[PDB]
Amino acid sequence: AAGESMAQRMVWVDLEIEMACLITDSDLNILAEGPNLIIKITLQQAEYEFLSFVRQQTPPGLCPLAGNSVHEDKKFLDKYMPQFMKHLHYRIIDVSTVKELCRRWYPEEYEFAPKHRALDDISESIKELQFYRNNIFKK
Amino acid sequence: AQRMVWVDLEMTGLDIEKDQIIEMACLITDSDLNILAEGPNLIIKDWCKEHHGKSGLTKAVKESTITLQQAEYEFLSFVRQQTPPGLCPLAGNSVHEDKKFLDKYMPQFMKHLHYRIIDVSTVKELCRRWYPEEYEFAPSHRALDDISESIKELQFYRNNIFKKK
Ligand SMILES: [Mg+2]
Ligand SMILES: [Mg+2]
Repeated sequence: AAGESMAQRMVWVDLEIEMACLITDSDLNILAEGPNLIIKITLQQAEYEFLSFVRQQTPPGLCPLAGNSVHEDKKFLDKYMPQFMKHLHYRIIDVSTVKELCRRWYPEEYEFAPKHRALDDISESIKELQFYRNNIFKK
Repeated sequence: AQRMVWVDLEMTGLDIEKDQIIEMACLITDSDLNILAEGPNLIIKDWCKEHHGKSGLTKAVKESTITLQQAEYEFLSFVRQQTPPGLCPLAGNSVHEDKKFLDKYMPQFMKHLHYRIIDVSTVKELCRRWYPEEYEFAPSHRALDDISESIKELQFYRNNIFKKK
């Protein structure tokens, strides 16, 4: 159905302050790169740039934050970039959850799984979730 | 030491600055999601008003005799008998929100737990995207009933969308 594919996009973010953001479709293909910024430009200007980017890329309130350190980053952004987070769903896609499931239920596969800039961390998180999909999810 | 600490919360709202915890339940599973021990299940002294009037929880919250300190004592005692310090994750459906409220209001309890979470809703979002057929067949706003459903939902995902050995 029209629009469903867009409603299933993911907003990958990482914070290290250095912040980056990418968009993927539901199959983890990167569709667009967003701002890659250093923050004390001001917090407000940065938020505006990320918010405009996600407004071009995901419909209001429908897409989740994604990454490895994602509930912690969401804790940060809920407070310092609330208008940005308002554009997103409240659920998250926590790759670390899948990592913990892999460790427990697929130890053999976990040994082969992938393990300092924010953009690089996003790249690794996507490759990690992809590894999980390829190797511990039903074919 | 690979056990999971399942927790579900009911609160007066999602505002971390003003709202409080009014119900809380905890279950201990092994890493294959078998329930090993049932922990305390406690009620602590416009959407929320309706949905908590229904289910009788705001009634029970007016009748309760359990303070936040007493609740945290009982939960901390339980997890100290059931899990080794620092090693096990919080698990549940709304677990990052619940962890937000527990970090603020039950800090010793959280300090007994690992920092990693097992978020069933992440798996739900993934199943929705990658296994929509199975997602359609997948699994009372009260803590104990919801955490029990959450375990059953993770189990359904494991049985139906994770690869078979
Ligand atoms: Mg829940
Ligand atoms: Mg609930």
